[PDB]
Amino acid sequence: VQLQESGGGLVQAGGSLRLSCAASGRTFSSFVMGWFRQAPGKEREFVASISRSGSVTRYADSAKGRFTISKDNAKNTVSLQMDNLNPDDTAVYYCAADLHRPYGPGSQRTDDYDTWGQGTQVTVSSL
Amino acid sequence: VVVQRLFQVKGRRVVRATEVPVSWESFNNGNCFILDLGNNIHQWCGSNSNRYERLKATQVSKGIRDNERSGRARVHVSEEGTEPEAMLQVLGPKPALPAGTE
Repeated sequence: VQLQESGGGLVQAGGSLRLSCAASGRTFSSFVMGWFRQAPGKEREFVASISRSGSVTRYADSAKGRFTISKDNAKNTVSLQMDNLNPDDTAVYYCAADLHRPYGPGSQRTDDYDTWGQGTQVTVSSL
Repeated sequence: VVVQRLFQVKGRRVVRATEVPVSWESFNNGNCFILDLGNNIHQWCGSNSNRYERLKATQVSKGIRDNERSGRARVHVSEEGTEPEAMLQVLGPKPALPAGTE
């Protein structure tokens, strides 16, 4: 119902960041969650998703081997651990929820996600 | 506004899809129900619904999507115990459900 992210910031190339999103408010059950990113001046693009129970995950091509999505079902939180970042990973990162999907991880389509956080900025330098 | 409507799918030799009020008060465990939320179509079948009702439910959901939404709507199948959050956001918490009738 309510999503709030945290953990972004400025990081050196090759560095790591851990984003987290808090699910608060009226929730009646578990639901699908995913992470998207909006590069400066571009559109939102799929990064990773995770199923209601946290048992199944799905990753975009650019995220394979580098990022890990997880969730803590007790706290109602999902996290995106981002390792070995490079400058074109610079974006606002949004956690989104697909409240309609009964099973499986999220799809890679933005329009399947109806609930969105406010986003956390992620800048990857080049020094 | 996006549509919100609920269809009771009930029968055996003859299965009918009847529009009923959008409420858990319309549900029972022996029929299937289609909660049409416009961009999302929820196909829910009671634990005691029969094969004719389940097949009719699948036909009704695809009919709404393909013929009333230009093919551009997701059909989501759930069963008792797997209802998705958006269904509970519309109807409220699930209560006990009565048995269906002949």
